[PDB]
Amino acid sequence: MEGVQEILSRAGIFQGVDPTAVNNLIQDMETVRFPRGATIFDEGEPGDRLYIITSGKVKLARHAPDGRENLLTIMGPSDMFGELSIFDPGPRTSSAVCVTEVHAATMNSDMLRNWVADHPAIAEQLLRVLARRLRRTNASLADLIFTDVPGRVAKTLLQLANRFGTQEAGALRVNHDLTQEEIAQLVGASRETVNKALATFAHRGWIRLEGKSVLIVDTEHLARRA
Amino acid sequence: GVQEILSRAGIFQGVDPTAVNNLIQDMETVRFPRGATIFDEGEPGDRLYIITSGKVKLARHAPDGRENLLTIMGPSDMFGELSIFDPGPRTSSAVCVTEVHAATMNSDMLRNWVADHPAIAEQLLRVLARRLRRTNASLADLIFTDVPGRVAKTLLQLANRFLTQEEIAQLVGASRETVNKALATFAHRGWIRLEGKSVLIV
Repeated sequence: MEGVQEILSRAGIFQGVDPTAVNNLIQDMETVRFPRGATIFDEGEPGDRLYIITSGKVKLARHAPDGRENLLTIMGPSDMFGELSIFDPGPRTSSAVCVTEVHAATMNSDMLRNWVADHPAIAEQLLRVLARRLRRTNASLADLIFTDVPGRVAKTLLQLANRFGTQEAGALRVNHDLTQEEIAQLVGASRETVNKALATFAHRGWIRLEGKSVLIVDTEHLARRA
Repeated sequence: GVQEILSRAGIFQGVDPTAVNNLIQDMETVRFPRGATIFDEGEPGDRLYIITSGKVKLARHAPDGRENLLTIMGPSDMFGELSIFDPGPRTSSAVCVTEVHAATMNSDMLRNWVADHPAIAEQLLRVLARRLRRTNASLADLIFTDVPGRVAKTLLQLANRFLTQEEIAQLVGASRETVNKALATFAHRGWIRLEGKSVLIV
């Protein structure tokens, strides 16, 4: 249906790819839905399925023997996950759990081989997608090593707003729905450290802290801090 | 053998060996003096380098203008590799520790290289994924593993072949007040040895 296939076409994997080929793969894709709280996969599990959300929220968490788990990200419409599986079938690098009911469409490595075979020119476009992904994954590594807590709070707030923000009267209302601990986990620091940084941010007039939402009043200043 | 050194490149792991050689013969060789910057953070980038001899440090600009060292690389290492699939501004500086010799290609060569060997396209998507696989593996550990464990990781990774005091602790991620006390404990167990910018591993 138009809107659902509109949502799908927006995914990273299709960004800057041949529009006709994108249409082609979209109609070959299988739909799935999952209920609220459903587990899609567990970290460690073998996989060969890439998911593109068309509706609802999935969280990806990282785990450990000691130092249990850590929210990695939260994802919504047009986002994809599990993409590694279809390029390098192997074990899942995270967990994926449904925060709400979720509707998605999926593919596996075969559908991908067939796809490229049909539209060879897209291999170059998909390498660009795979590299853009890399650019981002190394960045989060660098930030975690070198940026300070306030800085990474600033980053995390901006990243959530890019993905889940509402333009509101010159500001951006971010409706993440996360505990203080989860924000800490995204930032990679302690509930306490992260909460101070937030408070200093409010005190500066850059943000207003309201329930489980953040109103970013001063993007420029907050960004410069990031 | 420059070819062999070049053949040990991550970009080439598990790709058609004839497709690999065809490109090697056709890559440009380049040389830089000691100290020279190859590229600066934020300049338009479009070139992959593979080191054939010498050492290159990669770093990002820090606040207060300070220095943030991301990695040291020697023969067979490649930097700028992402600019070749996804042009645009460089995300680090690459600076020559010694005199440097290296081979290069641009995205313009890479387009022609796939169009000549469509077999590779999939092998190249696998490479990137494997690298992607590796970086998260690094991220998990970083949020989880102890600085000693991460100083042990940096030590083992650089030891492939056998940086100041405030440069190793950048690689590792935490304080030099932590990285050093991690390093001393290792030496007390008799694992490694001081000597200056030099370390001996057992």
